[PDB]
Amino acid sequence: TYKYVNKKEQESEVDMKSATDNAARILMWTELIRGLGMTLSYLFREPATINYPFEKGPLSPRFRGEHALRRYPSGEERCIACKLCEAICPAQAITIEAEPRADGSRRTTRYDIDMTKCIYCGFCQEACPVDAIVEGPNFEFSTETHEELLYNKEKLLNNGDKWEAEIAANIQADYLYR
Amino acid sequence: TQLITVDEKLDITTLTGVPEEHIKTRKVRIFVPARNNMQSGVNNTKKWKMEFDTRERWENPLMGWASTADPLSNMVLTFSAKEDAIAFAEKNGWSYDVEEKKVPKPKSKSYGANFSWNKRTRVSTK
Amino acid sequence: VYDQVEFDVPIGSRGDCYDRYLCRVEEMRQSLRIIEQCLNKMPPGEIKVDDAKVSPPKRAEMKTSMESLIHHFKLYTEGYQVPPGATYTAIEAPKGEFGVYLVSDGSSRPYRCKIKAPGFAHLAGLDKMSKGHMLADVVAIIGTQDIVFGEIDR
Amino acid sequence: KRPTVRPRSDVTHKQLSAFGEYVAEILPKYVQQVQVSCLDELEICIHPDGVIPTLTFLRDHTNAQFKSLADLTAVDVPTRQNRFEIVYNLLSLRFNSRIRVKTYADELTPIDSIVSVHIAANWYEREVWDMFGVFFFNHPDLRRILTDYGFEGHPFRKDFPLTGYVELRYDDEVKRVVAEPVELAQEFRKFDLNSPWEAFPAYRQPPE
Amino acid sequence: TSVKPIFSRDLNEAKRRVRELYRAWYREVPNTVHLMQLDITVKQGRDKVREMFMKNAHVTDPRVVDLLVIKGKMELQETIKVWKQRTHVMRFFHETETPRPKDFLSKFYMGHDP
Amino acid sequence: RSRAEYVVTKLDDLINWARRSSLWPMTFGLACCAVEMMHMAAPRYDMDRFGVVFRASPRQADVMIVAGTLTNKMAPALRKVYDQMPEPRYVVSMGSCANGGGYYHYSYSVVRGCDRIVPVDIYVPGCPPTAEALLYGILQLQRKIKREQKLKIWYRR
Amino acid sequence: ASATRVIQKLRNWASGQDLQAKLQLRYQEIAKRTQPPPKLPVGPSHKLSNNYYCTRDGRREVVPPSIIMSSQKAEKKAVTPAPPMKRWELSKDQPYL
Amino acid sequence: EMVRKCDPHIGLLHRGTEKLIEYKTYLQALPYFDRLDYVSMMCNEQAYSIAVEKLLNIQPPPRAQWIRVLFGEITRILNHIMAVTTHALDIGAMTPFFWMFEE
Amino acid sequence: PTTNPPTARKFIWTNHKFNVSATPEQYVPYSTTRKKIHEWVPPSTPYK
Amino acid sequence: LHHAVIPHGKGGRSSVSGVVATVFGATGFLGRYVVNHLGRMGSQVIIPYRCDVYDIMHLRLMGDLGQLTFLEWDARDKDSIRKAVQHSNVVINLIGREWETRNFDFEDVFVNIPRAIAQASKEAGVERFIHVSHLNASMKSSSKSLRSKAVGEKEVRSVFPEAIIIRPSDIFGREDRFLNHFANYRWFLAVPLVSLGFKTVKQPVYVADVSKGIVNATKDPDAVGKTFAFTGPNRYLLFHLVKYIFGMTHRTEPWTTKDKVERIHISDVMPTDLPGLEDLGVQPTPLELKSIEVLRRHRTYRWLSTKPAKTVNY
Amino acid sequence: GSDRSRFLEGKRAVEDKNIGPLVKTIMTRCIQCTRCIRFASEIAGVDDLGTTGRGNDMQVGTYIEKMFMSELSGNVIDICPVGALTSKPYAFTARPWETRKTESIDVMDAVGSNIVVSTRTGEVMRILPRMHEDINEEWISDKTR
Amino acid sequence: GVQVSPSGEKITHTGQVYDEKDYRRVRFVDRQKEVNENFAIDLIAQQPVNEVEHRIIACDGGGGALGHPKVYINLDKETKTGTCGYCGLQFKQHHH
Ligand SMILES: NC(=O)C1=CN([C@@H]2O[C@H](COP(=O)(O)OP(=O)(O)OC[C@H]3O[C@@H](n4cnc5c(N)ncnc54)[C@H](OP(=O)(O)O)[C@@H]3O)[C@@H](O)[C@H]2O)C=CC1
Ligand code: SF4
Ligand code: SF4
Ligand code: SF4
Ligand code: SF4
Ligand code: SF4
Ligand SMILES: [K+]
Ligand SMILES: [Zn+2]
Repeated sequence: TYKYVNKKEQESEVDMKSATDNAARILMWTELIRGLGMTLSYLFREPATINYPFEKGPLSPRFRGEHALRRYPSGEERCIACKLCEAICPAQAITIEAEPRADGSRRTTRYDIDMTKCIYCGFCQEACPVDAIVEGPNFEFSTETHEELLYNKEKLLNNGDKWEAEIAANIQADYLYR
Repeated sequence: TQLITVDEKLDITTLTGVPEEHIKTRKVRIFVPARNNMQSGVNNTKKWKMEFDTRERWENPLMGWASTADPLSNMVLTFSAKEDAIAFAEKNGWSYDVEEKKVPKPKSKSYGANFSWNKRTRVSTK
Repeated sequence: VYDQVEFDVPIGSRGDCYDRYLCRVEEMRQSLRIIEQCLNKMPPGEIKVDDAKVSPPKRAEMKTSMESLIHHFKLYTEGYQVPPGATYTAIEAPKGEFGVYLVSDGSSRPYRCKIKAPGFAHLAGLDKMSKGHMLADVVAIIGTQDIVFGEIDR
Repeated sequence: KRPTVRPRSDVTHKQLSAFGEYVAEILPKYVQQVQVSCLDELEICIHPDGVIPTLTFLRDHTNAQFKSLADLTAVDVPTRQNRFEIVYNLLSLRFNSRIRVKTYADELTPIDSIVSVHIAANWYEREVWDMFGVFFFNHPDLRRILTDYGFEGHPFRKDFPLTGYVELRYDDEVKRVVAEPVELAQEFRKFDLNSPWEAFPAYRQPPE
Repeated sequence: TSVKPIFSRDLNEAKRRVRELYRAWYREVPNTVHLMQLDITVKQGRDKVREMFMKNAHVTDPRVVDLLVIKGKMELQETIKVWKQRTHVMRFFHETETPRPKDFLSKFYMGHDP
Repeated sequence: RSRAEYVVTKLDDLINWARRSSLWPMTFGLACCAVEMMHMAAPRYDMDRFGVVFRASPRQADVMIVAGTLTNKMAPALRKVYDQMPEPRYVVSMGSCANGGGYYHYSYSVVRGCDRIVPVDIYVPGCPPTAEALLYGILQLQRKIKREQKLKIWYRR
Repeated sequence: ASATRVIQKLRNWASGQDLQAKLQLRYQEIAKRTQPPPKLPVGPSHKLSNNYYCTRDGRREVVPPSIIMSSQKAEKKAVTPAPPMKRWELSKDQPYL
Repeated sequence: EMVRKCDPHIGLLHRGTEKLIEYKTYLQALPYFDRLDYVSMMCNEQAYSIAVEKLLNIQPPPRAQWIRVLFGEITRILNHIMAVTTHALDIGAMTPFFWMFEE
Repeated sequence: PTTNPPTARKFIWTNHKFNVSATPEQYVPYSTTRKKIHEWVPPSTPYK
Repeated sequence: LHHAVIPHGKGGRSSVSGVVATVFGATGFLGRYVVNHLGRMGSQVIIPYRCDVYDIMHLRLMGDLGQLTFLEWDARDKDSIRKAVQHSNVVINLIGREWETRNFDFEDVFVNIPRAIAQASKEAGVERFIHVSHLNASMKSSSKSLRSKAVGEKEVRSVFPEAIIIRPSDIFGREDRFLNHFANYRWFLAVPLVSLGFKTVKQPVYVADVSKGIVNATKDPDAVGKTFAFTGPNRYLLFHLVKYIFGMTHRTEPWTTKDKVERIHISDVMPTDLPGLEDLGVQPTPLELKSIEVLRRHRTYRWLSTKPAKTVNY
Repeated sequence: GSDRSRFLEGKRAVEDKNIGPLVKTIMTRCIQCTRCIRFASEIAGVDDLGTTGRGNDMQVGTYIEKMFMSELSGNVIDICPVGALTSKPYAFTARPWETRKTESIDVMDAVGSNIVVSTRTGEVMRILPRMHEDINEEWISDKTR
Repeated sequence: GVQVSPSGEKITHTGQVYDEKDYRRVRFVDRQKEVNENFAIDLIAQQPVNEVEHRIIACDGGGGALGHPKVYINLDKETKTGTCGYCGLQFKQHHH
């Protein structure tokens, strides 16, 4: 179906009272006065402003923030150098180099993610088969140089060790949906 | 009235916009790509491919990434025919090296050869 | 399920900025009506197509089953292969008609993807709309044409 | 019935086949092929000489009334002689239908512009020229619309590199924004994401 | 070996269009240098235009010459109404790029590029 | 230390406090990130409450917020607008596009980061980074220009 | 929601609308940030029998387009691409504004 | 005060999106549509999803279709707010811009 | 995290660190791979 | 050589030229052009600075990611000098002032800082040291700064015997204190020229030419242990130079000091035995060609939209 | 194949072997296609590999701790369709989608075997054979590989 | 554990360290090279061997869906513990 936004039914004639009403409207600024009144009403409401940084905007456990590399509860790195994260990474922001470790484990020697190239889409954390790479909820990591956003394996492991108390809780809260 | 004659080799290098270095100094390869021997499928050996000669890839001083200086490093073009690839290469002015399609030779496969009376094709295991 | 929901279509009568603004507001109201209908008629069931060769399986199924792991691997490395052919899919974007012309060669990557923008045609028609008008008038025409430039430029 | 398979209605296929026969027999001088896809979309492939009569007939016919041009695009397939396939998607509001008209061109044979038929074809053909280098005859103002000012080469062609040939940076010695031959700190890693096994036996080409 | 002409039946009026385009470019170079405040002089801008023409001068296909004339008209018109800026005009000179000498010894000393 | 250096340090404190309390930007806004910029201008986060005035001219601007994808066709305009801005000027790049090209890093018509054109003071990572995170970047910029000691450097000249 | 009755009456009169009924600030009616764990259902293909993939392979049912006429391969009433579009009925809810 | 001719020069945000999409896979090219129209994200996602689903001859489940329609109409509300409030901001009024951006 | 504390792991940082940008303790990137091509070492004794 | 210092690439922004250069006067006027050329070919440029990070901020766009390393230093901190020159193969010294402060004077700036820098460079074992002196700062000159630069040349050659010493003439450029200085004489009533500027002969040299010469001296094997004279192609009288700059403008930190006017009125010597820009591979561009981009900012609006001064052999 | 599993039981697991420093064996992945056994019997001509056991417990390998090192012994890594017989120098190094393929010629002997050099990020990562029926068929020597 | 080179620079868990004469340590001049202190090889070496009663064990890394894909380890060799390829946990069959 459809409806008219500006068409009006038939005619309302030209009556002296209607003419006087229109003349009063465009001589005494009635719509202007009512617009002033409801802007005054918003002057008298409560502002919707939170007190940053002492108050933070609400979020969800699904939030895709700063990247991090997790661990098993034993302490072993969860990553097994399988390169699906860089295979699926739509911005090609992940570079991985790998070799067998001294005990023969399949581990990475290089795991670099470029924050300046990353689009923060979570494809790595949803393609990771062992929940190694995650987009933890950190977003307040703005840097003063372009280099500091060029993360490597040591920086990502440090982020994972720092945010493990929250990343694991978010994964516990949300993993039944995914 | 609306049909003229041209007796040339269809050179469009002045309109392609490519710099003259990446026209004159480049060599292209026209070939059916070889089957990846780690698999047995042959669907990737159906179409002709043109690629360019490999240029320098060095190491980034900051991250160790593979830095390059030529734009035609990931340029691979797909053709349905060797003559189509030839026409495209001569039209774009690139010097070409072409190798013919390596087809697998037909083989006489016989399951009964594994159990021969006198030939050496009899197997000792299965 | 737009055939299943019911709503009204705002239709102008003068073809100006005022009528377009009224149409956009009544579209907001009808959108709220459709939101009410969707909230009332949300059905239960699965969330993706139950086809692991196109949509990835669940993570528990991926970590338990062999086929699910294989399909997850192939979908997140190579992706699903789209059969070759061309389509033009157009939907009612809020800014107009959003069109996608996909040509697929049979591989896991699209051979051609043309994005048709309503804003491209609207800003092409900006010059016709600005005839006999003003600076604030052409600013208002740009505002009422619903112009975004990422979609225009691509 | 099947929840994972798209439902198919054959009435649209029959209607589009009938209309394809209709257009093909009305214009045998230009129409080279008529096909209806499995998606119930009508494609009519015509000679480049008949772009103006075909578009005018589809816009102005009583049975067609394809007064709205959906889009105008080009596809670069550099294995055929006329490598640019120009595609016109049109919409008929009177009959609630959509049609596609295809034609071909190469780098040196321009095709007639349809600005006189549809006005959006102005900017759309400007885009096609800027991205592919297909010239258009009798255009009001054919020029670049998306590339940089003085950009050399047509970037949507298949043989054009993804990263391009030049890159811009601010040089303090000349106090300008200058163009350099392109050098990447990290090269774009190409991925060979093609399975060696055939996926769709319905599209199995015969061997050469 | 028979094709459809674009604008020129043969090389003669194609060269006529080339001469007209070169004439208009030669006219516009001083106006370009004066209006867009170029560091260059009028002489070397005309030399740049001339050696661009000599760079394209080796082609004798009438269709390619017509398309080159068309592209030159687009560049010229883009210079007439000033959308192409000072940076875009100065991109023709490559004054910020160290050129590569063409001798084998220098190309050997730099790297593996032929 | 000397009594004069204490007065110089207090003068630096006053000047830096003025510059960080009154931070008027123009947002050289291009895209998604500019939409998220005006979501930071929105009443929830209130940079106007922070002292940061929405929609200022480049002649009256202190910091340029590079918000979106810098293309080759737009980079001379970016440099010209940056040159028109007065000398005490800072640059907050925001988003992966303005940081390092981002999702269009390997594009033929995209500048790989706006730091190739203008000197960036602070990079804000995300695509788009939240308005919460951009306001974090602005407060980090205020701390950074609080750390400046210009009269101290001039006295130690 | 913490506004006094005088300010509430002033706001309601000044705006012409009942504002306390529909407050734009969420206070307590929103959902809890901690939720009970869900159990998502499975799709129609989660069965142990009569579930061969060839019976539900929609990707493999795509055929090449049917050539109606080709230049190398290939009294009736005139037709339209579709029947003409039915005129839209006016809205029975609110036809005019 | 007249507007005699208007020529909009564009390409200032040209990103080579189609070339990048044809150089990437379908799932990798999905978030390009989020940044094509950066106000109508779910709608561009829905259009691309319907196109690829048509080419794949598959259909999403009814719950997914209902969710897609619901967030498409939420996105329509977002985009119409964007259009109306930026139009009013260009004309000169910004309080509805602030109000609707809280929404 | 007083009624429901997080799970304790030995690799979790016991001291939280804020943003350390433009500090001596900031992050500096480097290639975490070792040397890939090993050069020939000439002998330390003359042939004559 | 080390494996990380081998040159690679085509010489672009992301290429490696194998040059690890610590540039000490990089925050000045010649230093920005030197750093621009180094980062343009692609090099590891270490910038020790003592001014504000805001003052050095314009240098950040001028190389690739990680190819520029900014670090604070003090002229009285030889530990900071050693930490700046510890990992480098070229050390370039551009430290200089046109006036004297209460903390640093001409002797300190032109002798003690270059001697300490070269001593630390020799202790760290860098391969190449380049020191920029000034032309006609031979010895016993009338101004104190030229004598200080002569003593600094002697000390640098004493502590680092193979140091490349470059003596340019009065360098002109966009941010110079020569052409902008002569343009800023117009703000007074008239032109204060001693003997009406006829006795002084000058050949100014372009800042980009000097920076190209410095970079080619870093990369040149034959420049080791040599002294170069970086001069323009044409010699002008001071009065003819003032006439040319005023007629090109079309019109008609102290501003100036006694040492500055003494160096202005000191004539430029004839470079005869010394090698020059043509010997380092740089063609000296003239002031007539590279003067419009400098003096345009001093013109009026009517004159926004001139015969050269004549050249003498002596 | 199908897109899901009905296998609700526990999978079998097979202990690995140590047939040499070239071929790494993870025999749990083996699908018992006897390609390696047939190759070793017919082309390598060693008769060292085989199947020991019966039924689901039938294991491919060597019954004794025997080191399978002849020439032409990387071709079992080539022709093993599963990743049961992998290359130990190539272990955990790269991926086939990221490796670029360069068709070259081997110079280790004078046969001139056609090969593919698999190079990733400007570094030679692997050597594979090329199909050439007149030179080397489908195989290359161990020294070449 | 984290060890230091003769240059004084910490060696990463990948074994990477800069040489004495390498110029690339100027990026660590006046800054720090951060190395993750927890070494995964040492941490998995500290783990005791799980002593199970079955010839074939199943590992998912713990937590069910929160761990790695479930694999089966064959504990037939009595001279060597079976190692999980994902989590690195070691298992030993109890034959007493
Ligand atoms: N400029 C000219 O026309 C000519 C210059 N020269 C010589 O070339 C060199 C560079 O010239 P130019 O750029 O014009 O000179 P500047 O006046 O610009 O100063 C050069 C650099 O020296 C630094 N510097 C000055 N005093 C000290 C100090 N006490 N301790 C540490 N650093 C200090 C400055 O840093 P900061 O910003 O911290 O003060 C600046 O980066 C100088 O040695 C000069 O004598 C030779 C011929 C002509
Ligand atoms: S979130 Fe970033 S790193 Fe992960 S796949 Fe997406 S773009 Fe790549
Ligand atoms: S997908 Fe996960 S386990 Fe695989 S390489 Fe990436 S981070 Fe490592
Ligand atoms: S960084 Fe992401 S959100 Fe920002 S402009 Fe680029 S694509 Fe849009
Ligand atoms: S070739 Fe591989 S899968 Fe086949 S029997 Fe041998 S080890 Fe098993
Ligand atoms: S990649 Fe193949 S061989 Fe390896 S575990 Fe998976 S199915 Fe088995
Ligand atoms: K194998
Ligand atoms: Zn495990």
